[PDB]
Amino acid sequence: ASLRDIKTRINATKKTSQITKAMEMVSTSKLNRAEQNAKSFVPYMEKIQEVVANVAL
Amino acid sequence: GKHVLVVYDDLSKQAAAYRELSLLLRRPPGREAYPGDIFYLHSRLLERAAKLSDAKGGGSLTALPFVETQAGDISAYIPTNVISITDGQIFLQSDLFFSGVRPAINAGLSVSRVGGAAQIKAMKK
Repeated sequence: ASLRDIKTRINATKKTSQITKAMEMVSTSKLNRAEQNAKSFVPYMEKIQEVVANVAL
Repeated sequence: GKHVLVVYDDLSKQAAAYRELSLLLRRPPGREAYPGDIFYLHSRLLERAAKLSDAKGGGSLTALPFVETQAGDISAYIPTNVISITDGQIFLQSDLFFSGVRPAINAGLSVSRVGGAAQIKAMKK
């Protein structure tokens, strides 16, 4: 095709790639905190299960 | 005093014929092997279309030249020459043609420098 078309296509692909990279970075960042929130919540459910396994009677 | 509508079914073929004549007569070729005055040809052809004032009578002649583009590359020499001479341009696209738009006028690119003044009062609204 035309040189201008190819160059514009390359630039558009580059910008989309960079935006997707930023999105991957922010998604990983959000995971980095969701994991610790889940781990911190685990002992509460541990306690609730410990209590439940006496109330059954 | 009459009103005449003139349609040139293709100007690219005329340009190619002029290129053939100029090369055979051994004029020095320019870019894309065209002669230098290929712009002077089309410009002096198209400039004869106009509207006459009431002093010369109410005569009028409008022209609708045609240009065929290869793979939609408008930046080609002949398309760029012709586009810079006429008062307006209508771009027709095969992409729009196959999508279902039977008259394939690309409204985004089509322009008319004389529009509005031509349309009637109801249509202008």
